[PDB]
Amino acid sequence: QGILSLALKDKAALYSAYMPFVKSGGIFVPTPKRYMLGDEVFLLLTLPDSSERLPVAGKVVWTTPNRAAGIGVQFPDGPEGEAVRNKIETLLAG
Repeated sequence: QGILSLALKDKAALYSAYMPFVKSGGIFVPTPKRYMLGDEVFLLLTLPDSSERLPVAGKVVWTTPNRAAGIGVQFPDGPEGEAVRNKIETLLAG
């Protein structure tokens, strides 16, 4: 249930969150909620320095019972997933 929010203040935050090694792209999301592997998560994602919030229809791929409690969210395959992927990558390009 519910929206899971992620707002990333800067490129360092992005860089640490981003899980490039995930097929389709993925992201680490802090949360103390309790999720199970293969759940569907609705992610609203804010990118450093954007004025837009990016809805992501993600899947739980990893749980983490510094470094905070949360979840590894895999990007959906397809256009919508690629779009996200590309905005990140483009931000981190360099």
